[PDB]
Amino acid sequence: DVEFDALLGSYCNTLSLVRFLELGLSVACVCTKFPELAYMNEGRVQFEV
Amino acid sequence: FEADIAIPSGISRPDAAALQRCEGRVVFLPTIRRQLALADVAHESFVSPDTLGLLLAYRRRFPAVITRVLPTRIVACPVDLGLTHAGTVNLRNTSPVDLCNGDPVSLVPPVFEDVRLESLDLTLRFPVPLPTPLAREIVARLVARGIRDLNELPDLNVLYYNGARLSLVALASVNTELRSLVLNMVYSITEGTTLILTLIPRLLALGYVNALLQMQSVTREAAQLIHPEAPMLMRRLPLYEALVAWLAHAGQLGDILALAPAVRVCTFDGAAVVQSGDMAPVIRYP
Amino acid sequence: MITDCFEADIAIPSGISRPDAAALQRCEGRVVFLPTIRRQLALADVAHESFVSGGVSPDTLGLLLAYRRRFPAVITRVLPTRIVACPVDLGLTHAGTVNLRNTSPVDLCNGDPVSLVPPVFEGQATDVRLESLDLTLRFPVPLPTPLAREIVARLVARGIRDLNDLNVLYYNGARLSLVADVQQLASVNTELRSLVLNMVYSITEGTTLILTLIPRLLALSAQDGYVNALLQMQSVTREAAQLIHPEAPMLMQDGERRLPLYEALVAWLAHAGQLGDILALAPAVRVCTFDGAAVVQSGDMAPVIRYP
Amino acid sequence: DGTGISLHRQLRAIQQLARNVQAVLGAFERGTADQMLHVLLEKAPPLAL
Amino acid sequence: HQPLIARDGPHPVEQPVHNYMTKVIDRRALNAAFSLATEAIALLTGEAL
Amino acid sequence: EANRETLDELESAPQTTRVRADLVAIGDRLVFLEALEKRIYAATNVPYP
Amino acid sequence: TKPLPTAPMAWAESSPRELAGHAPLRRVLRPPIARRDTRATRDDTEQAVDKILRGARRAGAPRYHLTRQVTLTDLCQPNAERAGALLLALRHPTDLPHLARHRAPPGRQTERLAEAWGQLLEASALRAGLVSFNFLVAACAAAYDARDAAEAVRAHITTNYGGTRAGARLDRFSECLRAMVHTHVFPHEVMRFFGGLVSWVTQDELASVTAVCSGPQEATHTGHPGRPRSAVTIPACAFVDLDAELCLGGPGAAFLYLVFTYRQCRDQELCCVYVVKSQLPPRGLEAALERLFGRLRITNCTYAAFAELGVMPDDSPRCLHRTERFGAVGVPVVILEGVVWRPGGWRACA
Repeated sequence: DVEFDALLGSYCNTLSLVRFLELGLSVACVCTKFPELAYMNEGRVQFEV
Repeated sequence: FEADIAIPSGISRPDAAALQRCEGRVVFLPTIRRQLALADVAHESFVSPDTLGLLLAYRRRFPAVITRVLPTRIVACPVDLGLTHAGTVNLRNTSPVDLCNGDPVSLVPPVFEDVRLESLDLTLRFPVPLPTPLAREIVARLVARGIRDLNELPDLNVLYYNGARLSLVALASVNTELRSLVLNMVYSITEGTTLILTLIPRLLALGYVNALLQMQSVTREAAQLIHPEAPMLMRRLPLYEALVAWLAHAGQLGDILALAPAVRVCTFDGAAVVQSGDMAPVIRYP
Repeated sequence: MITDCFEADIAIPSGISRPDAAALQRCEGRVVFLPTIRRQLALADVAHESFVSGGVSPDTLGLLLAYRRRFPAVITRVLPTRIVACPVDLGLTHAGTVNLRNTSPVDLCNGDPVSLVPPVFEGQATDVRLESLDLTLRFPVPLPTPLAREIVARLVARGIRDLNDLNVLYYNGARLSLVADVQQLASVNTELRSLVLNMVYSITEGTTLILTLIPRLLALSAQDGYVNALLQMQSVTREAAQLIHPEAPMLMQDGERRLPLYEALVAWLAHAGQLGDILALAPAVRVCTFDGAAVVQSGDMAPVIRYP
Repeated sequence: DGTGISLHRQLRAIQQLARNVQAVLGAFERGTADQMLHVLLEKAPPLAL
Repeated sequence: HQPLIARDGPHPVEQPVHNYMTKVIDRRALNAAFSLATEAIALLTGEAL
Repeated sequence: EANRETLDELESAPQTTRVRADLVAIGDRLVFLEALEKRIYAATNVPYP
Repeated sequence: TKPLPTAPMAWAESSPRELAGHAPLRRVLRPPIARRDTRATRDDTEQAVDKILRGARRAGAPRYHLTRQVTLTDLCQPNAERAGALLLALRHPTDLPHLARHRAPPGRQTERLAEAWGQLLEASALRAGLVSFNFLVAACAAAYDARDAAEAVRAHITTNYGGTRAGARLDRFSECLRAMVHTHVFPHEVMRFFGGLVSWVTQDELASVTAVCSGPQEATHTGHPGRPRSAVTIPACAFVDLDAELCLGGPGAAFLYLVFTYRQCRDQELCCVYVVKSQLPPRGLEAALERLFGRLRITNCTYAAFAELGVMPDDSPRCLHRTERFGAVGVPVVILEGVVWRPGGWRACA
């Protein structure tokens, strides 16, 4: 007598890497980066009309 | 280990200088987390409660000594966790009692007399770090004062510690403030000492519990029973369903009025006595 | 590490069928009572066979009394050869964070202390039995402590009824009843003795000054909604003042130099405030989850900080 | 140990980091697009008003 | 494998997740009947020939 | 690598013939739209499930 | 320094898997996440700085908290008592004559503590100070049973402690202690555990005492690197086991406890200091105080008051019984070995 058990194929996934600037939403952002934001206290912007 | 408390924007010059003052004064935070808003710390987060609710609040919340205060955020080190990691944290007195070396320190709600930030539009009250032998008396004296207003004494306004006099008077608000402890301390004894009075005459269990009790209650409780039952007396009374309701209430106040020490003091290369206003080194873990 | 943890090791025996091995790995964070703080033990010393007394199996009310003569340890990792457990009574971890597991049907909140209780509930007495080793295991139940003060309060109070319903609770709107069971009269006498000693010692000469203030209270619970919600529907003082008008002795023996009420409070806390810990065991553990939520639900692990 | 199994269980444990770090770093790009909506919405009144 | 999107406080901090299932094979059979007849057996056998 | 060629992918393409069916485009996707009961199930006693 | 015990030698210098833990972390690879697929001195001062610089090249061991406290030397003497004794701190003394007026039960002398302590300031001159442990044993020596070694403690105190007639302070400080119990201001509410002796620096009238408020005992920087060891010594009148007296021969970690006994009678009041070793939980201790010290419970309503002291972490706790020489007097002293100090609070049992 001969018997046995089998595994058939395993299956993974792939996490999709979403890059933000790919989205159409990247319009609304203007992204400039500080290397150091932390040290800064209140910063500002000036609007003249 | 340390947690961080961000200050919301719009901070004035004296209100930022108000937070510069309370460098090492104790803050209760809800849960240990990295980002943690300053509205969780403030007295708005405690709803205002009286001094029974503040004893209830300090057990569910997590005590944490503020370390250095940055302009952007307030950094605080928790007692239960980040003091097992970081060694020793400087702690500023706000008590009128000077701390000796080796004192287990507990914190007490401010019953006696409150930094308020106006631009952020919130208040802060801080606990009072005074030692645990005084803490179990000063709570008990203010209840003993409170019962006598419910009909005081010539003394009991006076306490001595380290040869120094304390003034518990410094009073009309305080008696209204601590009144809910009084209504629970009066109640817990009265339903306490009426279940005893209704159960010792009920059984006097015959075996050795009978001879052991009344011989030990000889002129201690058996005299005090008939001295009560002189101005007292001896359907179905709900005698057994009330011990459930009594032990649940009496074990509830035992957690409150314990005032467990969160802090011990091992000073090294310093004074054995830390005076008021000064900072004391604080550990609790070996 | 010797001072920080203390990894007490229960050794697993040799002959274990792989189902009974896979049962113990399902017991990752449980509660195990040690008799000593030895670093080398066996499952026979942990299990219910070491728990049974001479000839007589203990009931649930005695099952408390032989918990508090032991050392509660939390299993931290179940190895294939042995079981690693850390006792609570010494010190929990280096960082002080142990994972327990709610076997209860009751969720926990953050900052609730955790008192543990035998399997008192109905449909709950789940003992992992190893048939290849002939060992059952009573893993006790972690609870929030106002349940664990009320559950022990139901078991003592039912025990005094048998010296001559009550078995229904509520907690956060959930109706749960506990197992009604026969009780050993030897064990209930120990709980009965611990009431009478602790209640009488809380009686002082200042208490009769307080008992004069009972007609003040019934005059006051007719005015406050707070005190009217305080006394109860099932109080005794509302009955023992409508039949009883007490009065004090007018002068006291040296009542000026000493404080008659202040000593009554201190004596009351040392005997009646302590009393919930004398019947049950102590809450040496509370819940401080870091970043998840306020509430750890049933069946799910909860981190643990040491707690006086 | 001097075994191959020990060496094999690193490799299973090392490639467990890759499964995480990748799964994490991605959560920041998907994280920004989450803030922007939470930002822009707070800026925006309803048309009907 | 399930991904993350990193949120802010006070929302709890989620971790990468991993899901492993293994399905068991389900087995069946089919049937068909070929039946012959007697005098047909004798022919093919070569007998009645 | 958390990313590999799935072993399932390395087989050569099978042979293909040209078979008749009905490929309907519903929304964005092709579908065989097929009703068997004439092909299979015809002229038997077997119901059509 | 590169020996030939090369198997576990790397493990004691902090290991072999630590280089393996640094192999997948530091040795390999380009990850975090990667892509797809002048004869004697100088060099003596030069090797002095080299003895400093080797400490800067690098940076197991447990942690301590050393405590220093400058304390006058009237009652306690760190000079006579060697390194490794208990130390008990005190409160402030001027709160004593006022708190006796209030906590006293009616019918007792409130003005006894104000005069008994007043004759010790007038006896120690012949301010939260310190009282060491061996000084305290001879004061309560009149209430210990063998009494042969309770008088041996009293023998080396009158002859070796700094101070003129410390035995006159002994019959005064025990009279102070017998004034504590009568005036109801109990001595357990005053005594505070301070650490074990590691070093002390004396001067005129005072000393700078250093101790260990938390941690183990045996590895402290004593101050003298010739003898960096210190063992705990307790005289045999105060040392009380509970494992042999109840046939508890099972091994395990052992705990240490301070225990006070009270005896409230009309002008027959005793004091005793005990140091109990047990394997019992602190919740399961008062039943043992009922068993041995229910004798004074019948005569007394607090009768005992205890406090934790520390833990022997051994599975087999180790004791010794020798007679050390305190100057010229040999006292039977129980030696405890490997004690990890963890303090605690007090307890009342009315």
